[PDB]
Amino acid sequence: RPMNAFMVWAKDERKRLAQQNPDLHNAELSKMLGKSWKALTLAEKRPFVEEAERLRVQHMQDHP
Amino acid sequence: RPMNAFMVWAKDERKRLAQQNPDLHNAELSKMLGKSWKALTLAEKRPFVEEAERLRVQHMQDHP
Ligand SMILES: [Zn+2]
Ligand SMILES: [Zn+2]
Ligand SMILES: [Zn+2]
Ligand SMILES: [Zn+2]
Ligand SMILES: [Zn+2]
Ligand SMILES: [Zn+2]
Repeated sequence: RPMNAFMVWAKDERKRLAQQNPDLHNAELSKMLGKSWKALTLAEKRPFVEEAERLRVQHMQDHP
Repeated sequence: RPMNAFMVWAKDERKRLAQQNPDLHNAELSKMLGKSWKALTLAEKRPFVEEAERLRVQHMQDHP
């Protein structure tokens, strides 16, 4: 049940937005994140994509 | 074309939210405002309601 590329990338983007806008609702936070991720190119998402692949390998190996 | 009670009340509530959350989109800003206003009771909206009535009078008198 590891995080996918988006979750991996969002984890940091979320804190930066939430630890700055106490009034910014979570639902909207998720919506902004959803769209910013979409606007990104593969070249910009690549590292988050590789990290999700790394995490998936460890899970499938049962976390040695 | 004077502001109604909501606009009158929002004018201040908007600046306080926008001059604090550069990342908070306008569409969402309007949505939050729309709902907070709704949650308010007449007793809390009264002064903004009176101001809108004052403004309407001046307009109907053609702004003397
Ligand atoms: Zn909201
Ligand atoms: Zn790869
Ligand atoms: Zn696992
Ligand atoms: Zn938005
Ligand atoms: Zn009155
Ligand atoms: Zn007028």
